[PDB]
Amino acid sequence: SALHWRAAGAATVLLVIVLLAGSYLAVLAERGAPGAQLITYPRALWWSVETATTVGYGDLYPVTLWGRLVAVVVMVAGITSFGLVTAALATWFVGRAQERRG
Amino acid sequence: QVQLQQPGAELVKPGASVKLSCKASGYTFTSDWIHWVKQRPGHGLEWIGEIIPSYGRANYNEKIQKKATLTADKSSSTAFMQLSSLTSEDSAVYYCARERGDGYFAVWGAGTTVTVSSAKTTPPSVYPLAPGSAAQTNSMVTLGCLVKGYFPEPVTVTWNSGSLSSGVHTFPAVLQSDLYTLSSSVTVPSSSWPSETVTCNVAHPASSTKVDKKIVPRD
Amino acid sequence: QVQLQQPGAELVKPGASVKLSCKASGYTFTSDWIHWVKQRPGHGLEWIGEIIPSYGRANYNEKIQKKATLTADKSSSTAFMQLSSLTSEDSAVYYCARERGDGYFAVWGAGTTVTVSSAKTTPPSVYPLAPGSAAQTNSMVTLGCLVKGYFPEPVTVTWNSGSLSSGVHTFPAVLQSDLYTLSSSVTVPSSSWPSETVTCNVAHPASSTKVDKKIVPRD
Amino acid sequence: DILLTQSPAILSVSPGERVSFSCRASQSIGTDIHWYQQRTNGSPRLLIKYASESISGIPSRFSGSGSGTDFTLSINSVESEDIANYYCQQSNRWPFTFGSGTKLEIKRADAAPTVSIFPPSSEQLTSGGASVVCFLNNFYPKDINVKWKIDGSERQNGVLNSWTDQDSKDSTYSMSSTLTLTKDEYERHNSYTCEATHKTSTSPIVKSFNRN
Repeated sequence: SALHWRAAGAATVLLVIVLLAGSYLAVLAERGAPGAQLITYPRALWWSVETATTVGYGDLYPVTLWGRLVAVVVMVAGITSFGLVTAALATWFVGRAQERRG
Repeated sequence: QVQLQQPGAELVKPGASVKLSCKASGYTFTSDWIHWVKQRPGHGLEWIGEIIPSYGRANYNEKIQKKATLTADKSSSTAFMQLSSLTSEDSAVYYCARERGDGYFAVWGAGTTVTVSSAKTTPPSVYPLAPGSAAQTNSMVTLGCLVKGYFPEPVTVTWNSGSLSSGVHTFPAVLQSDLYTLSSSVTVPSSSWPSETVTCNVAHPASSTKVDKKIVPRD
Repeated sequence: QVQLQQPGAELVKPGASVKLSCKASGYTFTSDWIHWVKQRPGHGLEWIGEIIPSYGRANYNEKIQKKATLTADKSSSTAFMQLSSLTSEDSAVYYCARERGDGYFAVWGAGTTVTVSSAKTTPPSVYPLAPGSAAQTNSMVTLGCLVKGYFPEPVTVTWNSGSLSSGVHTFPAVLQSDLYTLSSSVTVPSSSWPSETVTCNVAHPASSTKVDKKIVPRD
Repeated sequence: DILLTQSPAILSVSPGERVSFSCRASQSIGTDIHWYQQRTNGSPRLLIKYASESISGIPSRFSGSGSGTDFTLSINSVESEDIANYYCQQSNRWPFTFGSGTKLEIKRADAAPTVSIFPPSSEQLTSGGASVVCFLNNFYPKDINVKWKIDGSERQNGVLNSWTDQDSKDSTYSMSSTLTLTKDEYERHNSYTCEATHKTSTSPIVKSFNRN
């Protein structure tokens, strides 16, 4: 199909990969740091989602350098993915409006 | 089947080091962590450290003098713990346990009894304990076996290769002159013995020995 | 009108189970939760569990041995609590209450008195208490009724079908030889009796009985 | 790091009674607490995870409750096999930590000891040694005294005793008393006797045997 849809699909799949890789890598980075809570995989996956969506409740977060770098990648991938879907939606509406005119 | 295999025991001279192993079977995931826990006689469980085999990173208890170094061999699914420059404070049972990255130890190894001593290894002598000729039996009879002169701990005593469990008491070893001694007790219906054979099996990990001693009535 | 209807009592033999009901009327929303609270004699309120009828999911107090199982019948707007394998520790009043999903119990049922005993059910005998012929009356007179030989608790005593409330005392039952006994007191102006009739109404839920006893002066 | 406090250290309960072990965290850990059981000479066994979740293979009798800083492990109707040490463990913050442990003790009916005395083996004598072993089995309470007598005269030298922990089979205790002598010392005495003095009887239970 068209580019904007392919990119949206690709961005979504990629986002899911980053959430999975990020959850695993966050636990690896945080264990060994006294006080870290982002240390078991199930809640790390939850953490990765609320990070990618930019909600950031504060129930979980990284305290180490690498856990934070992993977090930054998760944030940017999430913002970029949703931004790209918005961009695809705009392309869709714009194309249609041209049609409604000619 | 046994998910985590650990050697029964290790004797180490003071100042020397030893490398304990923990062989895993059963489901294995790249997300599994192998933990090591230390337990001194009469005391609680103490967390030592952890390692993730798929990556090789290890974390250690920072609160205690660091005696351990963790490594892992992916090809043999075995985790190792290197303890160096040991003292009597390091003598204890060391368990390995598997955690699926979700916080709890689903399964544990049998533990490796580590003994720090200058003494030399010595297999146990197993002697029979059959009633004297004047003992009057009721509907049950008590027999046993004496396990003495061994070092270091532990020894495992079973009756009839494990098939006989009820009515069995194995007493704690007593240490005297660098050697341990204990006895094991077994009670069976007076009518069933000696018609049906009764044998104790004594295994001593440190000397790689396991002996059987049949208990027969005195002449 | 009564929003939550619960049976007055249930007698259960030790080891057996019983299913309590709580019938709701009044506004009903898919978001309503029906709660059950246990209260032993002389003690406080203990939360047992909750259920949301529109979905059927139930939650229970994890801190106590789980004796209850909650269900709900949407068509009859009735909530149920199955208590199984009961002991004397389970004897108590069980209230049901409605919560609008906003945290507090807006209204409560009258409660079901559950008694765990081997004893058999027995309706009460109601006897009159009229003054002796030599008692001198002041401007007020005290009359009463004796309610004895019943089991299990409780019994409800009212005067003149409830229309007479002031000057009324109903004493706590005393247990003797697997049977309860209590008396109820009523005081009215000495001038009004016997010209105006005075009757006590005794209801005993467990035996499904309710009797009246008119109090008339002694011969 | 999170300190996990288990108090009391020992709990004595009667058979079939409900029991509750306490575990308190130095700070709030949600429900990230797990319980393990460890019987004498056995390895730890997972009983409950995340405060109240059941583990397959574990008796319905076991249950857990709590959240925050206070947790409880309960057993409905205790029986002998529950005699063991119980530990709580948290996974809320790194590093994981363990509680100090609570021992479960069962108070059963008093029971007199079954006494058995055993003569040295022919195999042992052949090595120039002679050990006379006496068993004091399945008694309760655990307080007990054993006395050795040779040819009617009390003997104290060469005696080593051993007491088991409460037995998870019947809630009783047992004790072994071993009198070790040289083949020679053993050859110059006739009768050997073991006597058990226990609360269950004003009179001692004695067992003897003659070398002949």
